Amino acid sequence: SGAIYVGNYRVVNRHLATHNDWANLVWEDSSRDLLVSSTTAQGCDTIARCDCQTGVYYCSSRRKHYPVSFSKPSLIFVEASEYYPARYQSHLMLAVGHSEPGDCGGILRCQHGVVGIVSTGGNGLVGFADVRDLLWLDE
Ligand SMILES: CSc1ccc(Br)cc1CC(=O)N1CC[C@H](C(N)=O)C1
Ligand SMILES: [Zn+2]
Repeated sequence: SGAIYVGNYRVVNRHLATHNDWANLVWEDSSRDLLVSSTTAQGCDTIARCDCQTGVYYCSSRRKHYPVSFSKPSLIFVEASEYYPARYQSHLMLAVGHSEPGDCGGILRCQHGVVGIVSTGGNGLVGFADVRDLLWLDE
């Protein structure tokens, strides 16, 4: 689990959104596994606006933050799970690292701020849903 809190927005994995996030929906995209809902309180996360390919992510299944190299956002085939059938997920970045289903939501950060959140994984890989292209999160 986990979320990004920027301005009056809450960014979570779409598959983990609560009935309350859907009522306060701003934007969602099943193909990106992202949902953004409105908040009453102002958030303090800064979103990165960069092309960094190295960063640090939080892995809740290890209670550890790991430095990683990750690929640029791309369209990647993602195996079936209890939340989606087998499909291509867009704006996804992969890294070699540990992840379990409940790690989704953990933040990936570079020197510029938040890059994205854990969204996919398994077999020694971890995938992150990029948020750096969502320029509107800043206004
Ligand atoms: C970090 S996700 C993960 C990790 C290890 C294993 Br094995 C399997 C997973 C995959 C997983 O459960 N999902 C849920 C939905 C998500 C998606 N974005 O399609 C992928
Ligand atoms: Zn950066």
